[PDB]
Amino acid sequence: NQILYPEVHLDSPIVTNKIVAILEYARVPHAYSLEDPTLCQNIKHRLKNGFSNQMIINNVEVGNVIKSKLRSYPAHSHIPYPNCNQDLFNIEDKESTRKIRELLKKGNSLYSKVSDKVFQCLRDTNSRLGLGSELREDIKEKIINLGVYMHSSQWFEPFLFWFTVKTEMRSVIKSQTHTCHRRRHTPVFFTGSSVELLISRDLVAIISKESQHVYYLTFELVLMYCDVIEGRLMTETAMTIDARYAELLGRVRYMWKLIDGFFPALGNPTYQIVAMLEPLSLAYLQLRDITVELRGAFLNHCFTEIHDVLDQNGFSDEGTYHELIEALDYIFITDDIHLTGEIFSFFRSFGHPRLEAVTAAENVRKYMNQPKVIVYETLMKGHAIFCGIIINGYRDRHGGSWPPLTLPLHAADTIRNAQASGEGLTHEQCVDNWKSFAGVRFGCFMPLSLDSDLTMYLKDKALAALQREWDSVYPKEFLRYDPPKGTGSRRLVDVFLNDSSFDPYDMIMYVVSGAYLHDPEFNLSYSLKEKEIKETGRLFAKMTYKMRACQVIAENLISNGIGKYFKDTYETVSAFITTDLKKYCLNWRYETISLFAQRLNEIYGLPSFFQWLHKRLETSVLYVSDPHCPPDLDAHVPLCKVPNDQIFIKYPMGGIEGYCQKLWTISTIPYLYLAAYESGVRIASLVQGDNQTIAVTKRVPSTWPYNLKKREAARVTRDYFVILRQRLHDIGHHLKANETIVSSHFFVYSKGIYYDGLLVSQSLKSIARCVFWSETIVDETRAACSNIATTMAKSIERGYDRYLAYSLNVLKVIQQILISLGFTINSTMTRDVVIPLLTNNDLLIRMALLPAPIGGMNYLNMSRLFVRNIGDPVTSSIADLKRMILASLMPEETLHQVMTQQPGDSSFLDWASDPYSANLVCVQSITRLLKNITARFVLIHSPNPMLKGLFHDDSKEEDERLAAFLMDRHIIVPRAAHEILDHSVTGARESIAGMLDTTKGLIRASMRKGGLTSRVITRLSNYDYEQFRAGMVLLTGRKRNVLIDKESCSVQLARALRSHMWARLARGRPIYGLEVPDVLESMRGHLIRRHETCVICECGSVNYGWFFVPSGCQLDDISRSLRSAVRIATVYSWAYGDDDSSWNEAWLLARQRANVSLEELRVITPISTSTNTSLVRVARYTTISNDNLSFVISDKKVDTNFIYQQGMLLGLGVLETLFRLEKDTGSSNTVLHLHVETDCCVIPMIDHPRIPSSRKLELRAELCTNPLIYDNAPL
Amino acid sequence: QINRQNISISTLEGHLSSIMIAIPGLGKDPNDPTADVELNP
Amino acid sequence: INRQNISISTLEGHLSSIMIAIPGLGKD
Amino acid sequence: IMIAIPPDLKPIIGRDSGRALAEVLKLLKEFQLKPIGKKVSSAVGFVPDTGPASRSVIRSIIKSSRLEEDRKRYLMTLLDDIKGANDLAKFHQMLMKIIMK
Ligand SMILES: Cn1nc(C(F)(F)F)cc1C(=O)Nc1ccc(S(=O)(=O)N2CCCC[C@H]2CCN2CCOCC2)cc1
Ligand SMILES: [Zn+2]
Ligand SMILES: [Zn+2]
Repeated sequence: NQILYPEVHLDSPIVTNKIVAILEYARVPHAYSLEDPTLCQNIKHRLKNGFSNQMIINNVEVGNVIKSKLRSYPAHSHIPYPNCNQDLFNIEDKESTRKIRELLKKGNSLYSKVSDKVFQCLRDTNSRLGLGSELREDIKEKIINLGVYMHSSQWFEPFLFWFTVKTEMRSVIKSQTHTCHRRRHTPVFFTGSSVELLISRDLVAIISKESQHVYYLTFELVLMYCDVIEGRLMTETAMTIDARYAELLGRVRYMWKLIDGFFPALGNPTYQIVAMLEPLSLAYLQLRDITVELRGAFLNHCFTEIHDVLDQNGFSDEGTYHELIEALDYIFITDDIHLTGEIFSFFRSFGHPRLEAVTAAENVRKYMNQPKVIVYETLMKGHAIFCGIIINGYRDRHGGSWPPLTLPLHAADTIRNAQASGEGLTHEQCVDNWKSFAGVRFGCFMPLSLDSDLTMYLKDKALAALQREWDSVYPKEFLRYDPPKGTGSRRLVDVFLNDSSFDPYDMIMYVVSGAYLHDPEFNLSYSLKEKEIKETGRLFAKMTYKMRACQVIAENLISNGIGKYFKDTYETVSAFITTDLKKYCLNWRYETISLFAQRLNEIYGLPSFFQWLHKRLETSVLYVSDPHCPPDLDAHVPLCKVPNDQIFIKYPMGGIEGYCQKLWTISTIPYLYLAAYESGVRIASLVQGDNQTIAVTKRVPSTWPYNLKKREAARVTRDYFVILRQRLHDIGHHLKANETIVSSHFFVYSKGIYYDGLLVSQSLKSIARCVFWSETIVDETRAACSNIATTMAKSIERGYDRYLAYSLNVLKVIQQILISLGFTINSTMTRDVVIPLLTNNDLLIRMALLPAPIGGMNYLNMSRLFVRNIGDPVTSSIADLKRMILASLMPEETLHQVMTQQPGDSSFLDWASDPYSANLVCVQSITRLLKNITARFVLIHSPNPMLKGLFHDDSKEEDERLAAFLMDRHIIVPRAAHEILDHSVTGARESIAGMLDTTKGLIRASMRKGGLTSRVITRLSNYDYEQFRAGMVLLTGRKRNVLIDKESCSVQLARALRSHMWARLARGRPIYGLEVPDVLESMRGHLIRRHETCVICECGSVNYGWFFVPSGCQLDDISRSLRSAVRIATVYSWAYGDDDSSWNEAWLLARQRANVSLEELRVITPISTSTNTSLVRVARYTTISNDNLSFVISDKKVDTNFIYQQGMLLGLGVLETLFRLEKDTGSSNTVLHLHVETDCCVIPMIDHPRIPSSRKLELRAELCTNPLIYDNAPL
Repeated sequence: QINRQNISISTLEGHLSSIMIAIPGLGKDPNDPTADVELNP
Repeated sequence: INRQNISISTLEGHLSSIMIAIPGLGKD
Repeated sequence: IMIAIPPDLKPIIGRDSGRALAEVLKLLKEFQLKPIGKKVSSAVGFVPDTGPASRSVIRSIIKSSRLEEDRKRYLMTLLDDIKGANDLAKFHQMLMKIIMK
């Protein structure tokens, strides 16, 4: 039970009710002011009655202590969040955080001991690529004094403060909340130089000395402040150490210093000005438009909104507005496009707004109940276009015919002749005489794919208590009456697994029968969302079991059937119209959806099914509930007698976001095409995230002024936008004028904000998220040291500097091991291992520098900086260590130590389920192991009729037996074993078990049930000690290997390593088909300037990649058909390959997969002779040629031994990192040679005919007949 | 003449029969009566 | 027949131009 | 069949009989979409007006332009004194001309 440490990062939405409740229990005076007096008055009346419990008995003492101490500073005051958010970013003290100060100082000294060596190695690596003999000398100083820089920032003191406070709080909570010791003494009000912390079980109290401003916060606020400050520190350091971000540094600094000033005066609404960042960025980017009429278009509305919010908050003056305008001007106006979009990232680095519950429902309640008026003619034209699109969609793939299709009644002879003959038709005839389609009636011709997989239902969600018992989610104290007990669980996966009778065509029939309109239990509820930046913000909805199931089934049907229908001189120009899409789901109506709903009820077979949402909603009341927002009621009444006010939503009509998405998405297009016809221009659409984009095109004469063409595009799109707005207002949806952006150049999407072909990006988005603890159930160093490297590798390719990224990663790893080893809340770290590590130095830094796949604790090898995926994670790290010991960063003993380390104890199955790891003692992932060990039990003990018979008690037995048969031969092959075992039934079980996720709640439930032995609990909680024990023994072991000569190459070294390591199962039999050479070991380069030779190209090397770029001034601007689950059979058969006698076993396992005959399998499989990118700019000016690259080892028609893709990626990487600074491309044109030589990495392969079977094969004696598992009756 | 009258009658009937699928309701069962029973048992 | 035709045509044109009004209550 | 309702006759039947009360009298039927004018400042094309936002965005265009700094201060001075919708729009046209030059 003690294996659940508290959370380490913010995940809940801040709510001003929780802190107010805490303090009102504490009886501490405060200054918050709430809209609804419900909570305050309710808790007041309750405490007046006098009820209490252990938690109150606890939280009264803290309040008494605060009351006692307050008398020292008799001129104090509480400063509410975020009105106080200015001081809590500059808060600092030297005394109250002394331990971690010494810790980080020792870490900095450690780093400084080898910074020079790291720089030496990096410079050697760079020079190897021919990028010169020495880097830009303004870099070496930064690389060496990196620690000094990170210490000389302006956020270091607050970072130390909040980190110490957070770790203290976690320690306290994790120690107390476990019922080991029930008796407890209150914490005492600490003292210091300028601050004085009180850390309760749930609240933090800070009291300065000179200012005497008082602060009260909670666990969530502490977490949020820690995250914010850590991100600011990392980002500011990354901008300081680099040079490219010179003026951006000043800009961001001014933005911080300015907006931080409005907080102590404006208040919470400041987050509106904060949320006004992205639109302002887009408008300032628009300011550079080529059609002078568009300049300032969006800017006008942006400034109007800013003036509005100011004049509303109450700054009635005008000079303040003028100065704010000037400040925003200086902030945003720049001259570098690639930096115009960088302010996009910092948009989240100002915190979060404390959002209530009332003012979130007050918005939707008013936007929903409001009348509308539509135009029948326009609606009918839209419906006509829709029917036509469906007609063409079915006419394709069927020889151009309408066989099971509609039947007109009085349509014109013209349109009737199309159906009579068989050709298609366009939007023209439909919009011309829509009167034709007025009265058609389809006939179902599409089947409901129902047994594809089990993903939708298994995606975890929430639920809602039954309609008659809806007051369960509230705790007992926060109401004016005792609530009832909630028996229905709130876990979709548990409720779906513990069932007894389930069949999908029971839910569909439940809807069709109309029972869902009298089901007396269905309910829907709303809950707030976390990490938002608007007081209104958004919400999300949960509902009851049967209705939720019916909804997801319907969505799967529509998205798996008809949904695929809408997937798709003079030249073309195109503008761009961008608009937001939120607050659109609240504007649909039955009157506008019924036509398409009826048409889908026709072409699916189900009667009156695809309009369930409004039909059920119009008689059901909705409300929003959070455990600290209690409805003002006297006693429990049903869901109907509540007055429609202040938390509830009575009788709505508009939909709910997310639900029936595909329906609206496929129903909106006809209006777009209607407007396109009315304007005589073709269009295309896209939805990316939370805003629709439209591209309107137009044809123009070829030879013409480019500016004139781009003016004509805008001229057309203006009229088009006018017409579209008119039509949408006719139908009911009012596309606002301001909130959309017309542009001639750009449009935003997920990866980045595209602009005229070249993509600008926010490199600093990810750096702000590398932290000191990854997110897991038990904080593990092996997890955090990987969560660091992944974000660094991400932030590299978006623009940052490779060398500085590597150095920062090394510093963070050395500074993380120290915290995990000397300052933590774990209880297993005994002095007898804590001391023998911290006392020595070289051992610690060596363990921190050694790569992970060999046994160390570093997770970012050099070859990863350039390429995306490295070849062989063993030989890569061995070559890395070789380069380190060459550059004299590590002693000589380490190589022999790693080559003669002591092996572990692993199974035969994990060797297959992970085919690359030369396995070592205790190098697994605690969370990823606990996931499977807690999944298998629930997945094996559930009687659900969908997964019957798939999980017998002897699962692992057959698993290991099949794995052993597959593996054990006279020559082992892990790759094919992994592939086949994944593509077999065991792989199906594994994929299902992994796809089924887990959480703390499910783990605790399984524990309470007893699916885990105390022995395993001990083995898990005693884990993190073992990696340290093993690293110590590996780094201190004194052995040798006379065969090792460190000039032997990495592959011929890793072979011996693997063999010696796990020889207990190899018995001397070789291991083949696992290793490839490393990229950064056999790839030299050279920079061909205008009038010089090519040394490394003439001394004997002949093969090389050839890159060329000209002096172009730029960087400014310019019997099988439609297969089913059986597809695994063919790929498995090829994986096994052609083996005469073993064809029997191949056919046997394929039959265990599905019902197929040997002849059918043999004819359906193919046969081979073997039984075995738009992230940079300068790329668009190059000319790759692979002329002299044909010289590969043996030059065969086999997979590229070295990866030519990796070669080209490295070439483009160096060619990019050359021109990172200069704007133009220089005077002359540049050529680049990239030679390789891998003669030391050649494998004298001897391809066997095939490993003969060497074991009596054995399977399940009864082929399974479960429907989901591959079809035992396919044809 | 009579054919013109009948085609106008059919146009009127189609207009009413499509307004009755969106008003909605207001009758015996105008919502979705034409869909076949079901494609599969 | 002519006056009947034109009367039917005007009636069809009348019914081809119609608005739809939606309330804001579920069951009044 | 109905009272003269704008054609001067456009019948309207609500979801039920008595539900058109919200848009029958609010002549006075429904606030329709405002006519998107090329003379009124709208998101489909920028034109100035008497609002301070117009002066601000004009100054912002002048600053973001690739025009020389001496001429920037020149237009600053020549702008501080202007007043009036017509002459504001006129100077706007001249400024568009100069910057596109
Ligand atoms: C009638 N018309 N015209 C236009 C146009 F302007 F383009 F012409 C657009 C529309 C229209 O209504 N679009 C539309 C299309 C879809 C939805 S949504 O509810 O499904 N939802 C909210 C909005 C954004 C999309 C989606 C995100 C929901 N998240 C939930 C969590 O998971 C990931 C998705 C709502 C409205
Ligand atoms: Zn060369
Ligand atoms: Zn080699």
